[PDB]
Amino acid sequence: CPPGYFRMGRMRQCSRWLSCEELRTEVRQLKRVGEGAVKRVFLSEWKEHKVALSRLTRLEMKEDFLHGLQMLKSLQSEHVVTLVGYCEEDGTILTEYHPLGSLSNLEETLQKYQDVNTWQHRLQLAMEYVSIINYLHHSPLGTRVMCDSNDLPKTLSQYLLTSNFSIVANDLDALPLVDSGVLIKCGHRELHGDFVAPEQLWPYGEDTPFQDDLMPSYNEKVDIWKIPDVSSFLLGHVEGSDMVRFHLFDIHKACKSQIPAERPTAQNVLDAYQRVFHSL
Ligand SMILES: Nc1ncnc2c1ncn2[C@@H]1O[C@H](COP(=O)(O)OP(=O)(O)NP(=O)(O)O)[C@@H](O)[C@H]1O
Ligand SMILES: OC[C@H]1O[C@H](O)[C@@H](O)[C@@H](O)[C@@H]1O
Ligand SMILES: [Mg+2]
Repeated sequence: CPPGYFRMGRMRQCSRWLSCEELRTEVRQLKRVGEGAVKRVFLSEWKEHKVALSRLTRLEMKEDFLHGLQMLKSLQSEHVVTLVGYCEEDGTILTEYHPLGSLSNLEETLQKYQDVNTWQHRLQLAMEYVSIINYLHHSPLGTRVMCDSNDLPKTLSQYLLTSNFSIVANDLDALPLVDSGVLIKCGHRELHGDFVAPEQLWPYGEDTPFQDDLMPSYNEKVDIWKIPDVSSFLLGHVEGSDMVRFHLFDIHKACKSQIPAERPTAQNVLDAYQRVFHSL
C-alpha cells in the first residue's frame, strides 16, 4: 500500500488511514488482550475486521506513545504491523489484530498448526526475525535500534505471530536513531546481565557508582548481540533443532563478539542463515 494507506483481510484494495471520527464512531471494543507500560491493548472490531486498539496508559508516557506511532506510520512494510487508524487527541492507535498474539506464544501455538512445527519452518521464522532487524537497521527513518529488549520474554513481547506464521514488529515506542556522530542509549537506568549487549553494561567498575551522564552510548550492534537468543527460542526442541544450532554456532558466536564492531550486520546473519537453510 502507498504511504498513509492500509489493506487487511479480504480487502482487495487500499483504504486511507482512519482518523478520530472513524475511531470514535465505528470501532467496537471487545476485550483487553495486553498491557503494557505505554499502551493498554484491546481486541476490537471494525466492520468485519478484528483490530487492536492501543490506548495510552498515562498522559506522562505520552512522549513514548507518539514515538511508536510516528515509527509505525513511516515504517509500514511486510516487517511491521499494519497501521489502520489513529487519533492523537484520544491517545489511541488502531492496528491489525493478530489472534496468535505475542511471539511468546510460539510453543503454545505449535500444537492444527503442526504442519509447520518443523525445524525448517522454525528456521524460516528465525530468518524473518533477522529480516526485521535488517529492515530496522536500514529503515525509512535511518538506522533504528530495538531498544526495549533487555530479556527474552520482553524481546518476544514486541513482535506478533501472524496467522500465516510470519513475524511482525509491533511495539516501536523505544526506537532511537543511530547516525553524523549520533549514537544511542536504551534508557537512562543501569542495565545488568548477559541478555543485553556487554557495551550496554556500566563499564567503570564497582568503585564508580552508575551515572547515566557517564554511560557511553552505543549503536545497532546491540541488536545483533541478541539474535542468537531469539533464534534459539524459535528453533525450540523438535527434531533437527540441535542440528541447526550446530550449523549456527559460529555465526551466533560472531553475534556475541564482545567487541561490537566485530559483530556481523543483520544482512550477514540472514545470508548465513539462508546458506545453512538450503544446505540442510
Ligand atoms: N495487534 C495486536 N494483535 C494481537 N495482540 C496484540 C496486538 N498488539 C498488542 N497485542 C498484545 O498486547 C501486548 C501489547 O504490548 P505492547 O504494544 O508492546 O504495549 P506496550 O505498552 O508498549 N508494552 P511495553 O513493551 O512494556 O512498552 C502484546 O505483547 C500482545 O500480547
Ligand atoms: O520501557 C522503556 C525503556 O525500557 C528499558 O529501560 C530500556 O530497554 C529502554 O530502551 C526503553 O526506553
Ligand atoms: Mg511491548
